[PDB]
Amino acid sequence: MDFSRNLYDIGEQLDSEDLASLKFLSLDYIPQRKQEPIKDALMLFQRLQEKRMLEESNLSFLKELLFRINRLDLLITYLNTRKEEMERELQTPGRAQISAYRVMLYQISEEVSRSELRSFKGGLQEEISKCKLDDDMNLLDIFIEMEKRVILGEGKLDILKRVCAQINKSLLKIINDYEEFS
Amino acid sequence: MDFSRNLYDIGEQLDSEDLASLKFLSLDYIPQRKQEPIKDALMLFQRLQEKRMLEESNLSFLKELLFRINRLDLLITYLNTRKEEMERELQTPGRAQISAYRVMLYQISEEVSRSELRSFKGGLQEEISKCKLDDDMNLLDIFIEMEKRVILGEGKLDILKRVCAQINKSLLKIINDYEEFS
Amino acid sequence: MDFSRNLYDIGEQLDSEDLASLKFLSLDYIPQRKQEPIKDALMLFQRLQEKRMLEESNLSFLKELLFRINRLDLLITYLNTRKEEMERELQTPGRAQISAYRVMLYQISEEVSRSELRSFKGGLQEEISKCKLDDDMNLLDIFIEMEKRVILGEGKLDILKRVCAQINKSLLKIINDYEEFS
Amino acid sequence: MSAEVIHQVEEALDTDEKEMLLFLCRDVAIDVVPPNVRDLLDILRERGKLSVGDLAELLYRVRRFDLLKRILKMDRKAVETHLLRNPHLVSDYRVLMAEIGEDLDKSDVSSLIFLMKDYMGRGKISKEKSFLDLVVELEKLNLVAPDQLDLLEKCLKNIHRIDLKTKIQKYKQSV
Amino acid sequence: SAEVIHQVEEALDTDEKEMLLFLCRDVAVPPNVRDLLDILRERGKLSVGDLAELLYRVRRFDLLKRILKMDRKAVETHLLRNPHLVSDYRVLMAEIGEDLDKSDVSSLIFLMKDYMGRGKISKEKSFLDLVVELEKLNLVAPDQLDLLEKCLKNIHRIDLKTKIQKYKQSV
Amino acid sequence: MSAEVIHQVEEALDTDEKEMLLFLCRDVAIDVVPPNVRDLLDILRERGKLSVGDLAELLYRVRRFDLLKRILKMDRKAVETHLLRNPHLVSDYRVLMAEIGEDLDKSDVSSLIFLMKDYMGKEKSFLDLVVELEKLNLVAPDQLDLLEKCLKNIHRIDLKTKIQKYKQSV
Amino acid sequence: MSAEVIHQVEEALDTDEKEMLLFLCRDVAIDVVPPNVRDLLDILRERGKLSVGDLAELLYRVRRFDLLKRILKMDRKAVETHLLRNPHLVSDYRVLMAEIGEDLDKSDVSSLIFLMKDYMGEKSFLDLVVELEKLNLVAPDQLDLLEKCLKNIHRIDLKTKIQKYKQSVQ
Repeated sequence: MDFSRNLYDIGEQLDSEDLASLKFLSLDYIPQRKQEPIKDALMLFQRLQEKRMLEESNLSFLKELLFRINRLDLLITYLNTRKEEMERELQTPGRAQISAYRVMLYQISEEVSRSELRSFKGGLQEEISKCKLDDDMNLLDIFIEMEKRVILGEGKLDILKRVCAQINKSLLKIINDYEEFS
Repeated sequence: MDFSRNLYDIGEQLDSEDLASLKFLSLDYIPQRKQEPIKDALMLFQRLQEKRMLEESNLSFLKELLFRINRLDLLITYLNTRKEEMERELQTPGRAQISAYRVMLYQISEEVSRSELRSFKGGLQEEISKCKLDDDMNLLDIFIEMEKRVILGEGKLDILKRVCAQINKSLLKIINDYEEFS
Repeated sequence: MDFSRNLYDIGEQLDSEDLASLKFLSLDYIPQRKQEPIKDALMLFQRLQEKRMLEESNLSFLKELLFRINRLDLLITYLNTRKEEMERELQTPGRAQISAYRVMLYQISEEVSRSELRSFKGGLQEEISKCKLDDDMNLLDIFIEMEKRVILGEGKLDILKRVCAQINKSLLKIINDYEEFS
Repeated sequence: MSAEVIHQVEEALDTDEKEMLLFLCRDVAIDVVPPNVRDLLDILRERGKLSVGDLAELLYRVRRFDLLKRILKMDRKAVETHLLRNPHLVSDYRVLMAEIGEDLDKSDVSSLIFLMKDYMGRGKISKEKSFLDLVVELEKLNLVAPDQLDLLEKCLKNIHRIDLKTKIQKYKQSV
Repeated sequence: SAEVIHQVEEALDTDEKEMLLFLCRDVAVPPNVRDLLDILRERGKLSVGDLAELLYRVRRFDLLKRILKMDRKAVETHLLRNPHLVSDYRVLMAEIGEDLDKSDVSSLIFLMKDYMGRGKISKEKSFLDLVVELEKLNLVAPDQLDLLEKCLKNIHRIDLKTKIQKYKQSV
Repeated sequence: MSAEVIHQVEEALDTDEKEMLLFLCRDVAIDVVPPNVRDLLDILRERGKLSVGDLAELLYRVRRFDLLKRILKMDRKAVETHLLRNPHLVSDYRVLMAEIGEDLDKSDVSSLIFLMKDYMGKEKSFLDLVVELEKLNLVAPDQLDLLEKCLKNIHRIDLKTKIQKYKQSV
Repeated sequence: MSAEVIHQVEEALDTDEKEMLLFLCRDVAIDVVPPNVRDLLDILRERGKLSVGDLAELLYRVRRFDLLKRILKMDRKAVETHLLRNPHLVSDYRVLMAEIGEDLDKSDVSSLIFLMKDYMGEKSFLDLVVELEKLNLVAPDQLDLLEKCLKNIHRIDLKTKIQKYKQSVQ
């Protein structure tokens, strides 16, 4: 049962924030009902196993997930995979099992500080109810809510661009790169 | 109940910063998932008891931990052990239950002021996003993050040398001493 | 609730420096864990009430502390107590609950200028890290740290004399008086 | 009286004003304990004591007139006239307590809970509580009453604050 | 056989069983899964091509490959030819239910209480319970969805409204 | 003595007061453990041990004078005189334990359970802790050495004073 | 002893206590599984293996000294002497299993369930133990699988306990 032991070791090195990010990045293959009570890496791994995206012979999805959160030490220690191999694998078209849209959203999310978050919340006061603008909400919560009310999606980006333009412009660079990639 | 009372007295004499230093120093024997929900020394002692690295008849690891953080009054009061005994015991090979690399990291971290910390964060803008470069972070958090992204392993130190060369050179002396130890 | 009102009135007049001095003076009666979150006089009064060292029947401790911190106006206003009464009570053996070690240490702390503090820090920068030797740090914090590293205590005072002899002798005179008292 | 407008009002209010609203209607819903805003409004609707006038009065009390303007298209003048021409849903004692709670900072709650520490316990006051919570706890001891505000008067005088004492005396003279 | 049936009945989930019962309600309840499978074998058509589609409807590819020794290709081909077993109406209902949290169903049971008794709905119920209650009230059918669409719009879930519109356009 | 009065009393109280009341009434109903406070009150009514004065005493133990003023139309002085006259159902030991539990914050009870983990084995409360200690036949209204010693060790001297005063009363 | 005695015992026991008792008497309930704890007690009494000494043994095993003092008026010394002298009703295997179950937490047991779902394929630890016994994967002579599982989850104190017990039994 070494596979289960390896999975447990991998899961034991995750805090709350990494678990939240992983949960967010799996919205494309996990329904909200199956995701509401998830509070540990083991439960998420079981959920992925239920859809047969994770097994001994199939580790690509886990590798991509761990790569996207930059936890390279976990990749190298247990999965015996280096950065170059993952970069080459993701460079190959058809190997991408996660939309670059979500990846771009997550990367943008990582580039906001608390003051920038407050400025973003203040800017989006007009179009969003204060109930969804709770001070406890993070960027990912706002993104999930906006996607829920279909005010922001794959083709709906103009409000996002306008709001993000105030804080920074490299965000516009990332958005333009993603658009050109499509 | 004298043993538990002595442990409680020992725990009663530590601030938050000492608890953070202990949590950082015990990362090898304690995974992150258990590390996160710890806000007092008692829970940490419970975990160590669970792993049987500390008991009534075994107190070596606790003495080592207390000595490594430069707290001798507790040693002489609630353990009746001075600096000479601990140093002589540490002289014995195989009794250094803490890898010297962690000790060196802690010592280096202990010799940086606020301005030096700001300079370090400014200099680490090369391969690290500014999100981890916010003023909230301390040096130990920077070490943890760098260790996460396989840029500061036990054998990977040149980046650390390059960044530290911009503040002080005696740090290079410390690193050279650590290397000579290996 | 007249007694509590009087206690609140007494605590109102205290400032940041007075609060810090009081926090230092109660080291043997308040361990670090309870000491750290203290940021007002009311919390200190509550903690003292916990150990039954301040109440309606016994008020000697508060008078002793106020006399030590040289707040005579508060003593004569909110306690109806004179300096002569305090001196008479302190003359009686066993009435004082503050070690003369701490008393003389505080008295020395009150007799240091900025230049003298800088000279002390320069003289004792070899054995102490610069982070604890920050310019904002006063003599009390340095004394606390020295007590932590068992380099300063009742049985060891030579280092203190050697450092203090570089500026003034009356401080060494007080040290000799304390030595001859015990 | 649709539940749709009820949900709209509930979502449009922060948690800060939720507790104030629960406190303001404590007397009317006194035989049962209301857990949150939605359940309390449901209970009022079931009891039949909830109407558009009651909701408008409560919104005026919490001072969120813009919500009435956007939803009910009603200004503060209309609700003021309605309150003048109709019995008050909320006692003046409750609104006085709420205004006093709003008119203070966290720098005073610590002093107040210290002053009345004799009556209460360490565990009860250990957690952070608002002024209205302390008022409710005092009421549970029957030490403060709408017709009996002497202890609160003395406590307010003890903190070197007299404008609130003048307000209390004004309410007493209003009796 | 029988061992495969035992594994299937023991490897499912209570909420999964509830979803299965809701889906099989369209064909036209047995509290246990085993009795329902016996009924399907006896009266209905318990074909492999149908059970595979039924399990694929609930995203259980692990049991699909483990037990049937078949991948998603067979069920994909079966769906491409014809979805004989289930209806797209039930599929859309289950998909909508899968995307709601506790707050969503709480708001739904609060709002729909306008013309439903408190004891009729009771509490601690899933979206399938709301759907079957509305069916009992007989105002929700694969052709009439305007009231449901409006109620969904009220709770500010417009992506699901677009999904409803897309389903209505398809059929 | 209406059952509706009982229901109103149950409605007025919250979960914490219900827990304290259950702890207080645990001793008399030693034969039957009531999972619910309503069941406890029904049992007391059936046994006949619940009366107007008994209810007033029980409510006063929880420090809820609002119900007495409103429902029972009584003050603290009349019930105080009645208790000075009528024998009390609860022992002074139970109310002392409740008072001690009132004055301990959730932080220090963790320290106490950490100390006492040697003699036993999770959101524990002080009342639950003393119930567990009673179950192991360690703390009784007669002997209180363990609690006093542990309280002294954790720098809580006022509770030691209270326990000593109670003992001197006996 | 009498019917009222066992009735009071059933009344005073807790659901967790009843479950642990049912698990513990599984070895002696080999002939038939009793659906009820009181049914099990009646069967044991009618089987002749149940006596005052046996009842005291069971109560000590479930750590209910309060009932023994209140009901049977006995001390821990008496039951210790009876255990030392009279033959032990149940193996220490069950005792060790129960003690281990007293320490594992919900997160711990969930992690263990995830670990051991590989060989197999809400449930408590004791339920997992009885499942493993049903599959005949663990027996009072074989513990290497359980030892390895406990080692993998960084709970080494239980490993030390198990090794000490295995040394003691042989």
